[PDB]
Amino acid sequence: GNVARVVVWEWLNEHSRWRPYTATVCHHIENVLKEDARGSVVLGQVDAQLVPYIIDLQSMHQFRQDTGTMRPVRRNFYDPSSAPGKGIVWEWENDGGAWTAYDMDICITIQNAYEKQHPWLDLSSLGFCYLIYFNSMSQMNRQTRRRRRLRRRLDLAYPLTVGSI
Ligand SMILES: Nc1ncnc2c1ncn2[C@@H]1O[C@H](COP(=O)(O)OP(=O)(O)OP(=O)(O)O)[C@@H](O)[C@H]1O
Repeated sequence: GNVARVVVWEWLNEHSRWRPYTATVCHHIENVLKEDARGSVVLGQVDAQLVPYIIDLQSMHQFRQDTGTMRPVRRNFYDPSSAPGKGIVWEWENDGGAWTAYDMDICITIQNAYEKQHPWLDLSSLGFCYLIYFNSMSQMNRQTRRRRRLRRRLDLAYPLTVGSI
């Protein structure tokens, strides 16, 4: 039998959290992997801001060209009914005015709460002292009460592949 699953490539950050690459980058990574299992993904070819980084598919690590520092990467899978299967992305605004995507597990949970018409979502069970309020469209830190704008966009869907069973 065949089952469909959404591919989300993730890289491990300094806070030990798996961060998603954007859908555009994930399609490029999958295309390189389909050509060669031990290839190198030059992320600068698809996103100028990621010009320092290369994904070494042989070792499954992202490395910075100028420093040699390595970060583990993973070809993760999510359900096709989840946000990345359609291209839905939830993002929060930093002090500088830039928008950052939530970690994929949190993005999926926010979208699931939003479509079930829940007024809010407490992320404390996931290990995050924050509340997402949908009527005001803002995130609030539970301990300090600081608010940040949030938004949803319809970007590109992440790659979707078949798993054989
Ligand atoms: N793919 C990526 N997308 C976005 N930010 C990234 C990516 N890879 C790493 N970063 C971030 O870049 C910053 C610097 O880490 P990087 O892996 O580039 O090099 P480094 O050698 O660890 O840097 P340094 O030791 O000088 O801080 C960190 O905040 C890290 O989370």
